[PDB]
Amino acid sequence: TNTKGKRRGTRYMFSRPFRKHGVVPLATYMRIYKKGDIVDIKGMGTVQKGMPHKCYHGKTGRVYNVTQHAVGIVVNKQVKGKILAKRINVRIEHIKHSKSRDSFLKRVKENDQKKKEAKEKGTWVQLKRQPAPPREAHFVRTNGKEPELLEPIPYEFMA
Amino acid sequence: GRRPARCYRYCKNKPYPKSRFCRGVPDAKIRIFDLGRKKAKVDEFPLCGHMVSDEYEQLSSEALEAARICANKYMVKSCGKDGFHIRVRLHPFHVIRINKMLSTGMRGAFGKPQGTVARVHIGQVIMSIRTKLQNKEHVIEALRRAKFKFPGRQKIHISKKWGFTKFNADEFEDMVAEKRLIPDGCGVKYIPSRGPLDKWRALHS
Amino acid sequence: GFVKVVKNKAYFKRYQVKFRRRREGKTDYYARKRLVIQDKNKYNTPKYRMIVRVTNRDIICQIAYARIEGDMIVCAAYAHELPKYGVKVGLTNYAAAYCTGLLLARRLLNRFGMDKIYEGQVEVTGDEYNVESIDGQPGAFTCYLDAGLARTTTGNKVFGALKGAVDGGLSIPHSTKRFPGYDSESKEFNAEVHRKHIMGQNVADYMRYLMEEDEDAYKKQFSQYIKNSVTPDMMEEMYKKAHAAIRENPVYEKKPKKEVKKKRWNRPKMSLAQKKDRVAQKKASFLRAQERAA
Amino acid sequence: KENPMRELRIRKLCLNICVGESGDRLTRAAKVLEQLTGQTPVFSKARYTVRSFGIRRNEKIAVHCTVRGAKAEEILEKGLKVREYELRKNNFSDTGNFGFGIQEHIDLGIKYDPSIGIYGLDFYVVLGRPGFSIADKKRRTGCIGAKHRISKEEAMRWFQQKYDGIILP
RNA sequence: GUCUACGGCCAUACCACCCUGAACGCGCCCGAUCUCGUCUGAUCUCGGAAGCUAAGCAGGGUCGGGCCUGGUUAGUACUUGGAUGGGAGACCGCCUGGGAAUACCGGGUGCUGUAGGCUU
RNA sequence: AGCAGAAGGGCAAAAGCUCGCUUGAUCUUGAUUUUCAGUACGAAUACAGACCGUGAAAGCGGGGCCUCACGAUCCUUCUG
RNA sequence: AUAGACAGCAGGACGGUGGCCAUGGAAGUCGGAAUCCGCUAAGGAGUGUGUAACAACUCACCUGCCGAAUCAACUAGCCCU
RNA sequence: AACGCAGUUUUAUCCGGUAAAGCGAAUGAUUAGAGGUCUUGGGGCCGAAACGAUCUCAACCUAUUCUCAAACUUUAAAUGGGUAAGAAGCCCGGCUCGCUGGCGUGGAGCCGGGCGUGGAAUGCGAGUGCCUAGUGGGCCACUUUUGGUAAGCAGAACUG
Ligand SMILES: C/C(=C\[C@H](C)C(=O)C[C@H](O)CC1CC(=O)NC(=O)C1)[C@@H]1OC(=O)/C=C/CC/C=C\C=C\[C@@H]1C
Ligand SMILES: [K+]
Ligand SMILES: [K+]
Ligand SMILES: [K+]
Ligand SMILES: [K+]
Ligand SMILES: [K+]
Ligand SMILES: [K+]
Ligand SMILES: [Mg+2]
Ligand SMILES: [Mg+2]
Ligand SMILES: [Mg+2]
Ligand SMILES: [Mg+2]
Ligand SMILES: [Mg+2]
Ligand SMILES: [Mg+2]
Ligand SMILES: [Mg+2]
Ligand SMILES: [Mg+2]
Ligand SMILES: [Mg+2]
Ligand SMILES: [Mg+2]
Ligand SMILES: [Mg+2]
Ligand SMILES: [Mg+2]
Ligand SMILES: [Mg+2]
Ligand SMILES: [Mg+2]
Ligand SMILES: [Mg+2]
Ligand SMILES: [Mg+2]
Ligand SMILES: [Mg+2]
Ligand SMILES: [Mg+2]
Ligand SMILES: [Mg+2]
Ligand SMILES: [Mg+2]
Ligand SMILES: [Mg+2]
Ligand SMILES: [Mg+2]
Ligand SMILES: [Mg+2]
Ligand SMILES: [Mg+2]
Ligand SMILES: [Mg+2]
Ligand SMILES: [Mg+2]
Repeated sequence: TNTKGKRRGTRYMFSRPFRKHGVVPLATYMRIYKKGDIVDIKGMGTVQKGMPHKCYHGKTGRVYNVTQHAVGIVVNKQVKGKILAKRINVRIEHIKHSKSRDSFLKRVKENDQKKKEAKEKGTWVQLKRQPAPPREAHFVRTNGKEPELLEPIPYEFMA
Repeated sequence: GRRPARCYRYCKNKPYPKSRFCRGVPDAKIRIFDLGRKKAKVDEFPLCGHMVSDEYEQLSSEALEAARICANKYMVKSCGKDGFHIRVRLHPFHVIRINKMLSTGMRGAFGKPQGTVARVHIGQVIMSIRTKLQNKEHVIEALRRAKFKFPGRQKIHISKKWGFTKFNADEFEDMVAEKRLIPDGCGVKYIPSRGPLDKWRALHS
Repeated sequence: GFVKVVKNKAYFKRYQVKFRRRREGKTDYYARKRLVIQDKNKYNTPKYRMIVRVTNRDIICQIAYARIEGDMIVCAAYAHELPKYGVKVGLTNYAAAYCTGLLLARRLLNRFGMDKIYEGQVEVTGDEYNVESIDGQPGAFTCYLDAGLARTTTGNKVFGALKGAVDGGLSIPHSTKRFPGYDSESKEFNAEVHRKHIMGQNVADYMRYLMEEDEDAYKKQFSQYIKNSVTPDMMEEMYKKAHAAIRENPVYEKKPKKEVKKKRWNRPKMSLAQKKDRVAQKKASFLRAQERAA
Repeated sequence: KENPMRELRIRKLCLNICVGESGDRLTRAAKVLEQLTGQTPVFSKARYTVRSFGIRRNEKIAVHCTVRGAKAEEILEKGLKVREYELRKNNFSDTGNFGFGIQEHIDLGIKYDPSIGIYGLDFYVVLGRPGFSIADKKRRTGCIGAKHRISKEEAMRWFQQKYDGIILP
């Protein structure tokens, strides 16, 4: 039976990367977090206050509260056979913006913008993404050069 | 005494080296890993013969010692007491354990150190002999005898490298003439065409 | 050959350099973090700080706020701008610090149209003053002093610039404890002593002190003051006129930009082909050198 | 010819009296060092506890002071006069400094006092060139360039030039 | 072309040794009356402007170390899923997909934001 | 190196050392995390309201750099 | 290996020299290192038997008869121990 | 004439330190030879009255070299974990605040209007409450995996 220690097994998890120790770069604190945005939780061992528990490291949540140094995040946590929406407070050193949400939010603007130009021009711009279709037909020019003949090589005992 | 080697033939446990967590390990049977003329210059012993393991098993320190003695003894008979150089390329670092059962049961069964073995991979070289080309037949025959001290299948392979270096024999002489291989005792030093030009100056001075 | 080379290849492999401005010894990131970082529940509200940097021959006063791409300067005042307002010499004295602090305060409030609304202390007493906001008017500009790597002992010139901005009308939290009038013995602050330092009287007493005993050292210590025909007697009124000039027209007039043809003063980076050729030349000369010698 | 900023000078002179015990001797030793320089010295404690030397940890066993400027120059002259303006070649460190010892302090033109006693002291001279303070300033702290560094030979020559001293092998 | 102040990223920026540096700056530098602090005006604080780029700093150099990046290593090692595959076993091969890391060999050696300055 | 201790993580104008001042180891209501049944205890995180310390100030601090160092009902005892 | 192999049937297997050290004995043949040269078809610083040392036999090497393939090592299938 | 969902992929993005690898990279372990040789010791010799000269062996340093790590690591997979893929969205105008504030600043809330190409694939109708029995000795197989010489042995992970 293992211990119930709050930081058991986080030897490598909360360690700093190689040659990345020391002062926390200040753009970390300059980020702006507002209610409703999506943040990636990643505990950093340099700051021991406002640590997320190890079960929330590598998880993504939604900010619901903002305080002087920390944010309240709603994170989905699977508890045996149920998923709970856990409300955790973590200092902003241990979070960062989820680029996935940022990329999607950009596409919504682009879709909405592209729709306005589709009305003033007739043309139908494709908005929905499509899975990689089967490759269409094409020709392959030999350009005079005959394809190189490949043969399996004899076995060589390299020890 | 020792259990039969069949009880520790397979790499069944994680590596368990002699460390601060594993105290009281008896010293391995094999202590001398290099024998013959270790000092012979790189160019004196170009021919190299290797005994290569064909199984993923454990070789005991006693087994390594017996083969070393067996190969050494024959090479002295066939080439001379200084006509070669033998290096054992396996060091027994894996500690095997024994749960001493002296007339309780399996309670607290974690054993005590018994000896050391060398976990060998398929294709890992077990021992190497470098000598003159005229003594190739003896090096195969000497390594053939040492094969009978080990469990499992072993293969004898005459290396195309020069001696105990990592450079091909057919091009070793050319690289030495072009100063890309400076003889450094037993082996050679590779001269990269980089680094301060002063080093190039000395070499060509 | 006895000592293990500490500066060996593994030493450099594992070496983590500090931040560039820490390596340069310019910024204290421990204090920087506490200075420029805003509370997250204030979002994009800027946190303005007053940068005061006393140099060998100049005083730099700036108002800045932090952004990810870098700090933004909204107002900068320099001590070398004081000759326009009257002060020709002593540009790095406590009196010049007060003027540079006053100049930055008026220059900023003038850019924000707050100068007419907030005047500060027009007449200097050296006492404790704090500008308070007026109801129905925009609130007083609030910034925090950034002393950088300076030691904040009493009488530090960064507090001189702080006094100038405070009297200029900028709301900066502070206490009189670090002004020159503060007495560490009685734990009492003397406003009159502060005013003498602000008006440059300690420099005035110094110049009088030299002229009495050693005229030769007086010329050595104040040669440029003698050149600018400024005397201990006229020092106070010189700064009184300077404060009037600053409060009158604090606007900065950028130096007329004059185009000049591009000129290169430093060597550019050598090309790889040149570097390869240089090594090839060196080797060829080396072989000939042995050829002629042998 | 030579840059005026490459001139060697006395950065400081460090005077140390290691009495080896706390009590009457250290207090009197401080008075010797105080009246030799005019500066109140400071007491150095023992980092270890050595039974052989009879010293315990955190026990004041030595008295030392640092002197600079003209006062350090003139005290140095008294020291070399006692040493007859001659030093062994090995007295010079590889960092361009050198030092010597004085067996009796009254050899330095100091009147002996029965209620004080006679004392020996250690003299260390730290040389330097203008600009060495960049390694000591808080802001924009910099490390001196290789050429500025004073080599052992240039410390020995400076001693021969200034005090026309003698270097013994 | 470049500096100063404040920076963001935090070595492509570090480290060693060297060469060069107009202008302005940054410096070193001179001094201790005042402020302030020291065993020591060295540091720190303050008041300056005789000298110097010697140093710092800046640019450049070096078959330089490091770092960054690419190749090779190598479809190798390892691996998802599959078989009434082989083998006494140890282990191995194949099918289905994924796919590294040294040594070794090339290339690079800070970018940039705000404000102010300098370069007929 | 050190940071009381086991170890692991973290830390260099500091979290180490030395010095100065202090009592944020104080008063109070909730929320949350950890074990989890998602109960309790313990411990912890982020706030809020008082009253304070420190610093020029930003700010930091309601115990120890973080991960352990502890205890229901009934009863007794003390305080308002 | 048709410029004659392999097998078989027969001859030579020499001089320096009993090469050096060592050993009581060591003359190719107890041991350790050197393992070279006129002489041809070849003969060695010897593959073995043998002697206290010799001697002697014998082997590689080469020739006569012969007239088409043959020799050595290794490897892995089934089978066998 | 669809409300929504998923033991699944795709797209985007984040997480990780196992496999492997590495040790001429840190920590720990470990074989050999080579070159330096300042100092440090020994052997030994000249000198021998004194240093002194000189050689060797070690130690020590430098560049190489053999072999390793569950409780080492610069690197670093495969499989895997989280989140997002819109109408609770977007866009425009206005208002409230005792919070915040140089600034109708920042933030939040509220009100009105406008806009459907329902903004990846595939499949499926979902949501929600009450009462509730039995069970709470398990065992086996692939692959991973601990102790043990091993066990039709003891103990885990995953799916069946
Ligand atoms: C252990 C005891 C105090 C505990 C804090 C406590 O609360 C005990 C509790 O009341 C026990 C009850 C609780 C329960 O709900 N009902 C039961 O009736 C018993 C006492 O410790 C001693 O002072 C002496 C200790 C020495 C040993 C001898 C006697 C213990 C006396 C003290 C009763
Ligand atoms: K466990
Ligand atoms: K445990
Ligand atoms: K310079
Ligand atoms: K406060
Ligand atoms: K290692
Ligand atoms: K039950
Ligand atoms: Mg704490
Ligand atoms: Mg096991
Ligand atoms: Mg075998
Ligand atoms: Mg500070
Ligand atoms: Mg005393
Ligand atoms: Mg000075
Ligand atoms: Mg120069
Ligand atoms: Mg390089
Ligand atoms: Mg690469
Ligand atoms: Mg610790
Ligand atoms: Mg501090
Ligand atoms: Mg507990
Ligand atoms: Mg509070
Ligand atoms: Mg605390
Ligand atoms: Mg067969
Ligand atoms: Mg059979
Ligand atoms: Mg792990
Ligand atoms: Mg491994
Ligand atoms: Mg690796
Ligand atoms: Mg039920
Ligand atoms: Mg039930
Ligand atoms: Mg039961
Ligand atoms: Mg059970
Ligand atoms: Mg069973
Ligand atoms: Mg079982
Ligand atoms: Mg059972």
